[PDB]
Amino acid sequence: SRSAKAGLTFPVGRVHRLLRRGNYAQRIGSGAPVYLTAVLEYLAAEILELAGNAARDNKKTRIIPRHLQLAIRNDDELNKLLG
Amino acid sequence: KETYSSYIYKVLKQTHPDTGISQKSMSILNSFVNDIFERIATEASKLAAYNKKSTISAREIQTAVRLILPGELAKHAVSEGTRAVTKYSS
Amino acid sequence: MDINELIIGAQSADKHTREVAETQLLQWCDSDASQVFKALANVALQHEASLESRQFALLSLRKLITMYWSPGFESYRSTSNVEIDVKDFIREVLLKLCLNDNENTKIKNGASYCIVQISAVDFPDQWPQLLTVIYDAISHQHSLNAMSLLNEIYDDVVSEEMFFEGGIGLATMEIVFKVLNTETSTLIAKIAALKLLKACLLQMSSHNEYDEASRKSFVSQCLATSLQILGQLLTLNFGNVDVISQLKFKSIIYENLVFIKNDFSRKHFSSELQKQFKIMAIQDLENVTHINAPLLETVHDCSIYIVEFLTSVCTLQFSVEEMNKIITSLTILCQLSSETREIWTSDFNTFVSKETGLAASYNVRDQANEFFTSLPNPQLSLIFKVVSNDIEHSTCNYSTLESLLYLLQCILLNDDEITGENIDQSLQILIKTLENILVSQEIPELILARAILTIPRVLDKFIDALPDIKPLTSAFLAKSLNLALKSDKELIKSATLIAFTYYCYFAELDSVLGPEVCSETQEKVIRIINQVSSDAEEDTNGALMEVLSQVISYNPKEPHSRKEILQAEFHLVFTISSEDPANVQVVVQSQECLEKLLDNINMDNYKNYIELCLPSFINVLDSNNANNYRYSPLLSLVLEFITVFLKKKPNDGFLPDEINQYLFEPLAKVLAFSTEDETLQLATEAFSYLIFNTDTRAMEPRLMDIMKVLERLLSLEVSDSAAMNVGPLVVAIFTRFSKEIQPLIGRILEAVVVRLIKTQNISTEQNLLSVLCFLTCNDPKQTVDFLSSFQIDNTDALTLVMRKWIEAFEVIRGEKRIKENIVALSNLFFLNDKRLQKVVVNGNLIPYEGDLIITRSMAKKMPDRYVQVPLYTKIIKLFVSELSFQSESVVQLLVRFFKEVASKDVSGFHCIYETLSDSERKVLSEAL
Repeated sequence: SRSAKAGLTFPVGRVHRLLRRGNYAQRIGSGAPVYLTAVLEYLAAEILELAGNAARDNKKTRIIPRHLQLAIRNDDELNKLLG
Repeated sequence: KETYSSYIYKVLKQTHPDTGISQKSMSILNSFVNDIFERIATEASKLAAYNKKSTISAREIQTAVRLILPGELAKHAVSEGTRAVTKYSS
Repeated sequence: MDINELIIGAQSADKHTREVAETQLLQWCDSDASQVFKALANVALQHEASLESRQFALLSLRKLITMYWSPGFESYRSTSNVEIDVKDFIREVLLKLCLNDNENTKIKNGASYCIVQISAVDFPDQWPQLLTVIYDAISHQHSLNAMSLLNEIYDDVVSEEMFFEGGIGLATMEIVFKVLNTETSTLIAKIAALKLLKACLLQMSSHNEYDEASRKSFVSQCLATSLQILGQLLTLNFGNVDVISQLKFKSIIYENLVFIKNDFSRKHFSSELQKQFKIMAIQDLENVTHINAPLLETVHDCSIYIVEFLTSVCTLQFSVEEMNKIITSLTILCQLSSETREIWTSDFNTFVSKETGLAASYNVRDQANEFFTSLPNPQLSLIFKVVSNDIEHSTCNYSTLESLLYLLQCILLNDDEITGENIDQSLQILIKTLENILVSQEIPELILARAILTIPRVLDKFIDALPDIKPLTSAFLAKSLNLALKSDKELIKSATLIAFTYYCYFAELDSVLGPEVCSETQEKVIRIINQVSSDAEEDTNGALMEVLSQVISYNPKEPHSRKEILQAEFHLVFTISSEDPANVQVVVQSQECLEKLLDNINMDNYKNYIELCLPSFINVLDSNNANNYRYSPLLSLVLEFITVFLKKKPNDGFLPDEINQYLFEPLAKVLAFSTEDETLQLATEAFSYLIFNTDTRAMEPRLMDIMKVLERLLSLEVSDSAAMNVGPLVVAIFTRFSKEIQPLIGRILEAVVVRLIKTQNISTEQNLLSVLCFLTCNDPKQTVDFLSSFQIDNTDALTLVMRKWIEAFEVIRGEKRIKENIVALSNLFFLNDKRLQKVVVNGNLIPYEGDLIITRSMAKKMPDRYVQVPLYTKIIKLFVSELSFQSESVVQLLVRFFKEVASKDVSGFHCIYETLSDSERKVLSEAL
């Protein structure tokens, strides 16, 4: 996969295929799937970090849905984005 | 094939090596990732139909990430994307 | 003792005592929460107390737990925290109540919910014995509610280490397989185990490391044994002992077989097992429908999963005998229940919402669509013959005809092309059958609505290999429109409008129907929209705009256009949109319909439409004056219509003076007084066009009124979002009043520059740069002098503004603005001002060492850093990157810029070329 080349742990190739088969545009540039993948990875890293912080606040080593929804609500920027 | 479940585990272990994530919480997270993807993708498509262009490139995605992601998410979501497109193509 | 009085007081109907008891209870918790929690737990455990009191005690503990148990709940009041000694008590009481099958279901369910809350906070740190007690009850006491409880808390408590390595995973499967292999187990016991099997399969579906040999094997024997057991269960028969239980049993077996088939590798569920369960699923469809002698809902809930499995194994070849069983069974499951027939007939807005695909409900009617839409061509062709054959024989049976026409609609929605010689014969009989339905006078309402909707699908699917398709399209479309007009059923009227949308998907009605008939169908559709728009509601108004968009798209552009239709189209755009201004889909489509009504407009035609429309707009703007121009959804709509009217100017020069006379004052009042952000954004957009497009001679007397409006927008409590469009407004004022504005440019530009620097809004900085790039194109030298002399925070504006300009260049939108900015930056480059050589802007972003993702929490110790490069260097790199992304016009512009600059090496371009990246030079070599 191209994820290792760009330094990502999300699927660069599959995001490109999702852009293509989604009929979003006639052509998709080579820098588009790599850019969009890094954005998705960042947000998943943000939600996991804040959700994980909630888990450790309760001495839990597991991100159950309560922690996940508790993190987004407390973080206003994510609250606006994801409600 | 893809659900992002396998990769959300990988990202979690870099951020928190000793923390696990529940299946119902990972299903919630995949809803977030997929939703923001289809919100950046459609916005990038509109900017591509706009701009009188036929291609979706970094410019369209960065504009899409900045319109959608509020505040510091847009400023950081862009740093990651740019440093990746820079590490890529090199 | 008191808690009994509070329980009676809180449980009583009268509100006065309910609050007194509740306030007294909460007051008691704030002091001795341990005592209140102990009391509620002693009221729930005591069997001597009435069930109403016992249920309420667990009902209160449900809420008090979230408020006094742990900070982990956002409702924690922090007044007191139940002592650990008391916690060990009620946590014991709850397990005794829930795990004891002899308790009432309300007590078992009441206590179960409390354990779900507590276990999500107390396990495993404070409640180590939870799972040990639950598994003890299931294995030894054979508690049934223990398996129900274990299912609820499974995903929350059991981690991957507990499941695979910890032995909890194997312990549960042994319990599950023991229950299912025990033929004497009751259905409620087998249903509980199958639900618990779904919990285990979810754990095994995804886990942190697939490659682990011990985990990889453990999954194999678990799935292999599951399919072995699930095959045994489907062979069982219980007669009519309890059909509701048996239907739930089949539901959970097929839910598990659709999970094992979809969320696991192809290795674990082989084709020979797919064939075995494919035969069982079709026979359960026959069995499930025959059992249908809340029974119906369970029959339909069960059938969703049986059909959902067939969708998964749809690639397997279906025998002609098995296709008959599927169609015969689906004809009985896909027919509308009497409850839904009443709902659709009474309120056609529910039918339109479901038909448009916007209703939330998902039922067997939708799973049959997913089944028929997923079939491959070798089977899809044979299914159509079965469905088509059933229609011609069921045409006189109105009970099933609507259901069959839906299955035919689902088949024709498949992306594969139906082929085969016999389909030509079946298709012709099908076409004649659909004609008879339309002509039938006694046809029921919902069968006629489905025939109207299925006919577009039949023609679209068989657009090829069908002689005289065009006459059929005209014959069917005319017949369906006539039925809508001469009918009092609004469902048929809306069914025809939706069908009309399908006609325009595959057929160009202007070329099919011809110039005369096409206009006639436009008249007929406009009449139908009027009839249903009176009672249209919810999603109907969104659909009517979509249909009206199609009608507008077919109005002639050639001479002798039907002026009567155009005035009717204008009236509908406002009427449908005015009904529900807040509807987003109607708002966007209303503008699209209005834009395409004015795409090409003459002076005489344009004057007529503004005459009809503008007087309404003036009243709306004036009406909101008493409200201080707050955010009225109608006020936004007219401000968006005014922009479209003003933007889509006619040919032959500027707008008519009447617009200036009548819109100027209402718009000026909106901008002067309104405080809403959205209203000011739209009002400024409309006002900017009004100045830009109107004759200067007729607007000069109003120049003073503009400035009071402009000066009120430049700097005030008006936020950056509110003054989003002040950029174009300043450009418009500068463009048409350049001579009169010369004294005021300095103070206008100074305010714009300050706004640009401070604002972090992408759209606001993009607009405010419209002023600078306009000034730079007009006179690049003058712009620099204004920026060099003006200072912000004790530093020159040039460095701050140029850096903002360079960063904003990466996210500018629109080809017009990209061309404009490329020209503006080019003018600065050619100027080669010494002051522009000392400005340094951010270049490439320096990555930090390692691969860590820099989340915003790490911004303090890992801030983004950029290599400092001279401005001119960053301008050239920016243009090169623009050419690369693109890979008279934008690319044309950048290329001529690279050619003119290269021919003279102006501004040290030769030196910059030497320090560019190798890849950049290759891209730059396209022009050079």
